[PDB]
Amino acid sequence: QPWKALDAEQALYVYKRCYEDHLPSGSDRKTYMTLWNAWRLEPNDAITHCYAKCVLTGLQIYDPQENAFKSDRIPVQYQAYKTITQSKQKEVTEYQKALAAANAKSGSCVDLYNAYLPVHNRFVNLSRQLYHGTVEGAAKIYAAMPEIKQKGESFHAYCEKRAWKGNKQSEWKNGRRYKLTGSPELKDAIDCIFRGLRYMDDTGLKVDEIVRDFNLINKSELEPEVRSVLASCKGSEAYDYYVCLVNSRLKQHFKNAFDFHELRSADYAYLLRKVYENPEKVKEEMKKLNTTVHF
Ligand SMILES: CCCCC/C=C\C\C=C/C=C/C=C/C[C@@H](O)CCCC(=O)O
Repeated sequence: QPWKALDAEQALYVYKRCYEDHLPSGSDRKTYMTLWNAWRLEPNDAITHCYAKCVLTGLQIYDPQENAFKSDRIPVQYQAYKTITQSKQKEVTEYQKALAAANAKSGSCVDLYNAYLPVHNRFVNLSRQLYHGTVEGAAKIYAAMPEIKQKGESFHAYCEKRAWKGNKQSEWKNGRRYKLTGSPELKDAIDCIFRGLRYMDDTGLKVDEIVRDFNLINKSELEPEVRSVLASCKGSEAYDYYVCLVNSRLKQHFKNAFDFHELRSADYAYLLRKVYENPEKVKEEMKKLNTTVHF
């Protein structure tokens, strides 16, 4: 439309969300994480198969609507960061071509895993350069592109910095609160945050993502109320939904869910080993990072 390359934060989001959605719980967690951290598509079972599908989909190498590997996106991803990665054009073309040969078949987890596996085995190092899959390589991207939300920085803090960048004092100067002012700066900050938390994207509202945040604070029973509050909200801007949630019977639960996501948005590894404890613990953890917490 044309296709837009993914930055380091966008790639990190894909990796961490796929870990969250595919890592097993219990003793098996460490085993899979050790292999996947090393970029090994092992073991050869359904857990890894669907993890692979998740990452291919998130990096937009696989398109689920077309059920197709999108070979021509690889050179686009390369071109966007080539001065930083120093990846070789010859190898990029070879990677593109290997993807063009790949057969998605049904698009099932195993079909995509089987098709992608030899491509991965051949081009793993290049793929980690192109898609910001090394700590050192990603660091170069953040250093060259200060406009990307950094690791350790919450979306709320990143967005605050860009919403209040003039003479007017930030509404969150003493710490972020839930005061509803309807100011242009607050509306901007909230739009930036909703997009950063994947509550909204270019296709609009993601009701399921907001529900996920309530599930993550152990409030699964509130799902129908979360859906109802969003559904009855007049207006379709991020700020409108935020106002609807804050002014509803869900108020305190939303604050807890949104605050927990602030923490998680600063530390993309947070859930990958820790679970939700309580609001006071969240606040203490946020003090260690670049967040909008009260000190
Ligand atoms: C490039 C397409 C790969 C599709 C195959 C599916 C998964 C690849 C395997 C493992 C991925 C592990 C991702 C770990 C995240 C890590 O690489 C992020 C490093 C950057 C950072 O931590 O700052």
